Amino acid sequence: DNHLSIVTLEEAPFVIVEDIDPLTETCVRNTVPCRKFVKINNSTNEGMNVKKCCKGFCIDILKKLSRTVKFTYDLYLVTNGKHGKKVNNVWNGMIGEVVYQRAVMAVGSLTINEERSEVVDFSVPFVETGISVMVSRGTQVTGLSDKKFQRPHDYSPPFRFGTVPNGSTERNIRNNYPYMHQYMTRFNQRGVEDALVSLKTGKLDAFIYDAAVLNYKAGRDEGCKLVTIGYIFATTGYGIALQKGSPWKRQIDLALLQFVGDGEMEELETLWLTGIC
Amino acid sequence: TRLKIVTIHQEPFVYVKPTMSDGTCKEEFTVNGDPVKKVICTGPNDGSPRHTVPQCCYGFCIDLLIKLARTMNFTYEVHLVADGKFGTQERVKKEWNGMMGELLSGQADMIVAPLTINNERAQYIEFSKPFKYQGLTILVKKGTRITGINDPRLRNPSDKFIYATVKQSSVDIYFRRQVELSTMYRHMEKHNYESAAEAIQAVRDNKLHAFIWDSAVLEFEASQKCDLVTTGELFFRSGFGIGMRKDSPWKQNVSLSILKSHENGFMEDLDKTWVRY
Ligand SMILES: Cc1cc(C)c2c(O)cc(C(=O)O)nc2c1
Ligand SMILES: N[C@@H](CCC(=O)O)C(=O)O
Repeated sequence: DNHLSIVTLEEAPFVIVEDIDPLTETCVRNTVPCRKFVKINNSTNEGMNVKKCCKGFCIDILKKLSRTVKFTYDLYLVTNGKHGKKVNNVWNGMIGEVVYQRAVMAVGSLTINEERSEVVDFSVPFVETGISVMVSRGTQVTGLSDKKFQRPHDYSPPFRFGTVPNGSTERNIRNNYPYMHQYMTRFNQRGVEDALVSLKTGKLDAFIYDAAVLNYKAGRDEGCKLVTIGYIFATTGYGIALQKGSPWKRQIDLALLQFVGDGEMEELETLWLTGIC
Repeated sequence: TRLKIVTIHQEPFVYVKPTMSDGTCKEEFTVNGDPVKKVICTGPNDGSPRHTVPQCCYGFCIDLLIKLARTMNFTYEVHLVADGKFGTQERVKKEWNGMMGELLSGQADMIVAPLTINNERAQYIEFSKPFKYQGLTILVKKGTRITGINDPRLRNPSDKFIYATVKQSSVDIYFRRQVELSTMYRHMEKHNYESAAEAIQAVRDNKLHAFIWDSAVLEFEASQKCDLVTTGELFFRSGFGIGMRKDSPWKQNVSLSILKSHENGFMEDLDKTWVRY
């Protein structure tokens, strides 16, 4: 069967979620239907699927893949975690949906790394990313590997920096720099928006996060005060996650590379990711 | 059971130098105090008789090979591609030349070189996840401001600002392929040079104002410091990957080892060693 369950996650400008027109219940323009399971209350796990509309860089990717690889899909937004974390030996988030066969593929701002690749297959990367550092213009740091992060109690006063927990960035820091990691927990941010506010108002000195998102955000910061250092550490990409041994992986890879070869990836990047700063 | 590794002379990924009089490689040191690791690579020196000789190979890709071989416990021997090409498909039953042809024929078991990942090649061979991002940029005399591929002096060309690439190079071929680059292509066509070296002096000699070429090579050429400089955002991005045949038993581990190396800073160390100036 070629009608596929596909999971995604909101993260602008890669995946943007909009409310559907109540009078039509049809997604229009450059959007596609995507549903989200929403609980009725906090007593039980009873819920309903809500019909929404999704668009963005990764959604344009999905629509193109749908056409050249020839499949249809039922796209849903993950509600069990976010991108993917292994918790008590069980993967949650988009990665978990694929691992546990709830979704044939995961499409979104999903970072390829080694531990994920052990449990899912990734397509070729289709957006460059890795780990960057955002600061207010003026602040001097070199990148993740900087000693100002590695030994934060060297340097006076102590540098204030954090990430959004539970994604590939925290996973990388936890593995590579144990001291830096336990020091950052104090500055964990609930989300990118909170972090950007914390930076602009001097509550934070640096925000360590996915490069593709930080670059996009720097590109449209009001007043162009927020900038990314240098640079990217641990360069990898966003990839489409597929179940291990998936029959779809080969055509998906070939189609993505076709898009590169026909100039379409370059076009999509300038379309969705262009900054004014 | 030594894996036959094929590579190509392409600085700063692979330097190729003659052996000394005793047939050994000159002991040298990197920008940090580290000894340069060198391997003997056999291959042609210079219509030509292609007489094969032991030569010294080193650089980014050689450091990578050494790490991979250690990590995955394989032995290897390195040779330079006999026809000196990366690999395209040509006829007179179409047949791949260059490293692509050697890999497919069994003359090599793995391609370790800055081999651009693309659709045409991926139909035939397996690429690893990228060990290095690839893109084009622009080389100009210091003081010249070009924004990137979308700069009005490129989009709307005149003889007041002359830009070009190398005739029949991979870049030339790519540009001819895109209809949206047509107007840009007719300008370049009239000015393309015979070799990169002939394009670059022309930039030094104010005979050509902008040279469009591989980004890694252009930063390297610019690293002389500095009548020349690179400008603008990178464009037409892809990656360089290790190439292997479809049924290689090493392919998943090669990819995982490359992700591991990006994630633990090994690849940044290589960047610092060979591509940071
Ligand atoms: C670092 C570098 C530089 C150049 C100029 C390349 C090229 O022309 C082709 C290819 C190719 O066909 O793979 N790779 C290159 C890699
Ligand atoms: N893209 C990341 C989420 C953000 C981050 O942790 O940098 C991931 O797939 O986990």
